[PDB]
Amino acid sequence: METTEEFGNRFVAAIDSAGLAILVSVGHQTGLLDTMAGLPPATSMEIAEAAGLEERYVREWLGGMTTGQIVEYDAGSSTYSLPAHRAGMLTRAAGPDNLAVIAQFVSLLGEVEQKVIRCFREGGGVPYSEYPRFHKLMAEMSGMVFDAALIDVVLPLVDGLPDRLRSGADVADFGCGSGRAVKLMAQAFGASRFTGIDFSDEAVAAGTEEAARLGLANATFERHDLAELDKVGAYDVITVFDAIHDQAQPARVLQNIYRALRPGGVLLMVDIKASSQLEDNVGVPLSTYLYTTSLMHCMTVSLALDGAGLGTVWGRQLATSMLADAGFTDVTVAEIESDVLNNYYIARKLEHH
Amino acid sequence: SSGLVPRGSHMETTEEFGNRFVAAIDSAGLAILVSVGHQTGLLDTMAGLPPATSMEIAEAAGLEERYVREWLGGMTTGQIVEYDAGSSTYSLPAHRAGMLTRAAGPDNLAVIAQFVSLLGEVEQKVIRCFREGGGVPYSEYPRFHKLMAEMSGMVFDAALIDVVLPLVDGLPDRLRSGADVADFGCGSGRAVKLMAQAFGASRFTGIDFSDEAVAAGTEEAARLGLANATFERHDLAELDKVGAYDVITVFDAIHDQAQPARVLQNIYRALRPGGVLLMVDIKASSQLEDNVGVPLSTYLYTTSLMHCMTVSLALDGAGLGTVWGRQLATSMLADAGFTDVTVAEIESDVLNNYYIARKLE
Ligand SMILES: Nc1ncnc2c1ncn2[C@@H]1O[C@H](C[C@@H](N)CC[C@H](N)C(=O)O)[C@@H](O)[C@H]1O
Ligand SMILES: Nc1ncnc2c1ncn2[C@@H]1O[C@H](C[C@@H](N)CC[C@H](N)C(=O)O)[C@@H](O)[C@H]1O
Repeated sequence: METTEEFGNRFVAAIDSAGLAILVSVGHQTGLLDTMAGLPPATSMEIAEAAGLEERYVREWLGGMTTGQIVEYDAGSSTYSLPAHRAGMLTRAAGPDNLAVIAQFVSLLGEVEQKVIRCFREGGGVPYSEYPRFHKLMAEMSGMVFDAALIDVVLPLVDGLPDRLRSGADVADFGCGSGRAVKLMAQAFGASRFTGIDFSDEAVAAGTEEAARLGLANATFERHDLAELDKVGAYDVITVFDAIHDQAQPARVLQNIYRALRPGGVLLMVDIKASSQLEDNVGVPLSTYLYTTSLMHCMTVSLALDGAGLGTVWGRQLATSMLADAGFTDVTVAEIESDVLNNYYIARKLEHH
Repeated sequence: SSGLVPRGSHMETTEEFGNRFVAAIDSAGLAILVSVGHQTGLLDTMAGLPPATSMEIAEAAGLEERYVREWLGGMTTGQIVEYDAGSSTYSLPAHRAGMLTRAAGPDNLAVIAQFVSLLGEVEQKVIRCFREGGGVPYSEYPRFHKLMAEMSGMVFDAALIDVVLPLVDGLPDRLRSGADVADFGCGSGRAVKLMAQAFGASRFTGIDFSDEAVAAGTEEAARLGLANATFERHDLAELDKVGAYDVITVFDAIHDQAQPARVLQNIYRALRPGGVLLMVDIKASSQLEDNVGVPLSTYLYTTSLMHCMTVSLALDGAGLGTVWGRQLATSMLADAGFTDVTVAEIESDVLNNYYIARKLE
């Protein structure tokens, strides 16, 4: 059993780690981690000169980074270094493997703590519009992942899908945001016809503009509320990348996806890998982060519209049964070894007319 | 590490760092959940319940069940709350409730957990200062200052009268007989209230640069009938006090001054010959290498960067920061004219050194 002293030490260490996460976030947004990755052991003043930043701020940052045992400090020379084995997963050189990106979510969630606490008392939720910086960062992260992996890694999970897209299909991306997924697919698959759907006017406008700029005649964008969608047998392929669990009306959205698919069509839904049973998530890395992100964003945004409030950790078992309730009788869950965060749900609609 | 060379310590691998950093992200989330549990009274509620459902916990706390459920999820994966899948019941083990609830007094670690969101709220402002210099003004931190008073208040209620004041040989006797006492950088006036209640024969003045702290203290005095407690608004860097006080106390105010050396000079001047300064400030070394590995060090450098240092730099100040340290504190006491200085420590407050500085008679 854990003692009072052991727990006290463990929680104090958690306090220090929360602080360290904020320092890493600052080091990412300032460019200090990138700067340090390109330098030999250097003084605070040297690092600040190289970074283009105020030395007094750099100095205090380095101090916490050193007590956190990320940055290494030699008292003899007053020099600091970022060892290469840490630098690799904390810098922009790593693209979407840059773990420092995730650290930014600590402040983003902290910014809404007081609003979220109020909802414990008064109900409702914090509206979607309160989180613009959070949404911008999420779109940037998904963008980088799509650039790295959508065409060559993700779509080939679905047996026969690349050939289907090469031959030419009608494809829709539901909750398309920026339109990065639509743009990449429209470039890779000239014979296919792609529609991004989103309820954000700004998203739709942006996608349309980006298509026009690239001369992508096969990429179009439409504003719809996915819960009110009207489309019957329009698409061979529907993709949904993290756009179900935040929904006000997830069951209706899923039913509308089923209805929008042609007989013989396929849904690729990408969403968060977790169990619907709490006990299974204990001890899995990032579980606490996922429940916290849920409480403070994904769940509360849905509850702000009197929605379902399924949350980020809605989990595989519930996702699978909700796909069944939507009409899908053929559902497979794929995983990629290097992706611990997402499940890839492949739901096929029967060919019967 | 090839396996071919003896090394003084474990060389951490890319993988192992990955796992450590991910666990830090989880720990940050857990801190936020504990902060939320403190502010909602959920930790307190659970501490006087047997194992219970999400619905039962919500009912007992008077809160929305859907929020409590998601909270309980994260508290369980963070291994604070325990979940029994057989009965769908949650419980807060007593050994943990003993340091996460108001009833634990000065051992309630849920209080410091509130810092994460508070520093999170200013992160973007602080990042701007890395590029543009200056700092984030003190007025950007209204809630963070309530945290500060909650934290200091735990130590004051537990230790001020019976442990702290007795650290100065003969001070309690002097106070019982009657002395003139000032608390510089007083805040809400918790310490002044406790002293004036304990020592009816002594006169106590709280001084702070906030008019509503001053009027808070002043109201609370008339409301409690403490005629021997008063409060005055001044900036500590510009005072006309000369031989006004037998005793001056300063609790965690020196290191965030714009002009700390000037403030210490003013304290020296304000003391009568043979008087005493009790300066309580953060326990740490002025040498970075000494702080590596000490619990709460990263927390201290982080709060410094994002509050204590930046508020001083906002005023074109010294920016000594939270971790200014024992060596610099002692030399700055020397510079200000204090030739007799001892550093004490107490069990009820791991975060602070108690500097006792005497002015020659
Ligand atoms: N009810 C809705 N109807 C249409 N779009 C919605 C609805 N609810 C949320 N959204 C959009 O769904 C997207 C949710 C995003 N998290 C997914 C964005 C995108 N697929 C990505 O991977 O970056 C946002 O662009 C929202 O504007
Ligand atoms: N230059 C100044 N003049 C007057 N007060 C100041 C000055 N600089 C900082 N402060 C005050 O210093 C106090 C610093 C607090 N950390 C301590 C409050 C209180 N002594 C406590 O232990 O809770 C705040 O109440 C500020 O209002």
